[PDB]
Amino acid sequence: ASLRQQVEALQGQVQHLQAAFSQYKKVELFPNGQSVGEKIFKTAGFVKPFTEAQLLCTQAGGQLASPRSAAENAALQQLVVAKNEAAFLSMTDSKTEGKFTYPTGESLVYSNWAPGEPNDDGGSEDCVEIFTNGKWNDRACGEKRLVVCEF
Amino acid sequence: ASLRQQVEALQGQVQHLQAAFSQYKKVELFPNGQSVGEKIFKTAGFVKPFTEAQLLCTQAGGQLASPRSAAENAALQQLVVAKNEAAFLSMTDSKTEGKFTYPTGESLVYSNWAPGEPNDDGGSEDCVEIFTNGKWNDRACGEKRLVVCEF
Amino acid sequence: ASLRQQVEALQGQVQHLQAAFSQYKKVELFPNGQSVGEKIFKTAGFVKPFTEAQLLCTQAGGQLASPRSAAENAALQQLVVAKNEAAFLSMTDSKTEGKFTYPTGESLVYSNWAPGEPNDDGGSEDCVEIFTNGKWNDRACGEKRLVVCEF
Ligand SMILES: O=[N+]([O-])c1ccc(O[C@H]2O[C@H](CO)[C@@H](O[C@H]3O[C@H](CO)[C@@H](O)[C@H](O)[C@H]3O)[C@H](O)[C@H]2O)cc1
Ligand SMILES: O=[N+]([O-])c1ccc(O[C@H]2O[C@H](CO)[C@@H](O[C@H]3O[C@H](CO)[C@@H](O)[C@H](O)[C@H]3O)[C@H](O)[C@H]2O)cc1
Ligand SMILES: O=[N+]([O-])c1ccc(O[C@H]2O[C@H](CO)[C@@H](O[C@H]3O[C@H](CO)[C@@H](O)[C@H](O)[C@H]3O)[C@H](O)[C@H]2O)cc1
Ligand SMILES: [Ca+2]
Ligand SMILES: [Ca+2]
Ligand SMILES: [Ca+2]
Ligand SMILES: [Ca+2]
Ligand SMILES: [Ca+2]
Ligand SMILES: [Ca+2]
Ligand SMILES: [Ca+2]
Ligand SMILES: [Ca+2]
Ligand SMILES: [Ca+2]
Repeated sequence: ASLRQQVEALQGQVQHLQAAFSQYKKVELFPNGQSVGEKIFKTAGFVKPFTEAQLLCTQAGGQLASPRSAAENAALQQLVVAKNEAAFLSMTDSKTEGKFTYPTGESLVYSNWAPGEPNDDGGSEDCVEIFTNGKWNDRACGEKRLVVCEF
Repeated sequence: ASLRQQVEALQGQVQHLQAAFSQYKKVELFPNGQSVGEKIFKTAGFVKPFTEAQLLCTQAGGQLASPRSAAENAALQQLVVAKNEAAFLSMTDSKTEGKFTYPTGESLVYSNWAPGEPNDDGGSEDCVEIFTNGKWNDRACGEKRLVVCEF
Repeated sequence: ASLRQQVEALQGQVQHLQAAFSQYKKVELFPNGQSVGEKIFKTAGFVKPFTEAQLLCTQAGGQLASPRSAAENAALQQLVVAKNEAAFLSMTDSKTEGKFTYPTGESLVYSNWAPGEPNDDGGSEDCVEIFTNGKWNDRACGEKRLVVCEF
């Protein structure tokens, strides 16, 4: 019978954690995070070249923003808009020009290219930036763009 | 057979979670948050006009700072003093001049107006700012003040 | 008896809570925090004199960064390098010149002094700063350095 009461104790401890944490989730994401589905985008608030931004995300236990649906892209757009700085996405066509892939090598399952993009301008645009309007444009990886990671 | 080996593992998990969560809360509130009662104030660290600041909070699942007691005002004041930037509160008298209300329309249940305030200076101050001294002053909503939301 | 579905139900709750907490924790640390062992470092992103920095950390429920091993020092270094600003540690030799101690009074169990340090330059360097290279240097407590607390 002590076990039933033992379960009764846990239930109360779990309810408290659930309630307290739900409040902190909101506090934490304000103002540099955006939750969408089971994914969370978090911006560093500063700009870095692709290779550097990529390293920051992976070392933090995540990866560069990789919107895989319209919902995710719009969520990401909210941050870019708020910071008013275009950001880098994780995908590139550095291995096979014309073929963009996620850091894993998988082909894109979603894309929101601005009209005429990607266009490998100047013959050297292998990274992707997302504008404040939410559209994508392949851009030189050496450029500095807002760092946004997904977790 | 009444193994209860499950209750054991659960107890350990919850205990660790309580410790980990408590540590996490401290980390989150440092340095832009303040916990008072069941409420949590958090500043974005930058300034914005009222409408913009108000949107940021509501979109984040909260609302602009709304101190309803001396204790809450004191907590909010700590943040304002830290950033050394007056911050917008949620209350306005935009609907009926000379009558300030919370975003819900309710009448103020607490106030800490500086001497002579609110004075609708220039006949156009319908928003409220809290100075570093903790006192309130009605100010033009178009001015840019520290964004502090409550959750 | 039928307590199996309850304890089994809690398993799901606690584990779902553990997964969400795990994700929000990674989000929380990017980009101003670093986890090492059971300790967490988090920078305020700005500089303050020692006394002010120490008060901020204590009032937040923690203390100034106190690397007690090469691993912890390396973790702290990442934050310093990221902000490109030397940070204050919690240790001082205010009590007895030449003898650095943690806030508790305990002698150092680890140190990473740069060559020639600590030298008590000017006859008044009782605080400690960590350079972007990870090496330590005693410096005047009245100087302003990056604020990094540990929790
Ligand atoms: O939403 N926005 O804020 C938003 C802002 C600017 C923008 O676009 C405006 O600037 C971008 C560059 O930044 C121009 O992009 C142009 O140059 C880029 C780099 O040389 C090329 O990668 C791109 O393919 C080409 O169209 C675009 O032709 C122009 O119309 C589109 C959208
Ligand atoms: O605590 N503080 O840090 C703290 C700082 C300044 C302050 O007050 C000082 O500046 C404020 C404006 O910012 C002045 O406020 C003056 O102009 C404002 C519009 O700009 C009016 O809404 C206000 O009613 C009027 O008194 C005040 O007369 C002056 O004495 C009061 C307190
Ligand atoms: O890794 N780093 O980024 C990194 C940056 C600077 C540095 O060192 C350079 O500046 C520091 C001061 O900041 C100098 O430090 C000098 O003045 C300090 C007080 O201002 C004294 O506490 C120190 O004992 C003395 O050597 C050092 O002699 C010089 O070589 C060493 C390392
Ligand atoms: Ca190419
Ligand atoms: Ca290309
Ligand atoms: Ca392009
Ligand atoms: Ca009015
Ligand atoms: Ca008014
Ligand atoms: Ca006024
Ligand atoms: Ca001394
Ligand atoms: Ca000394
Ligand atoms: Ca020195």
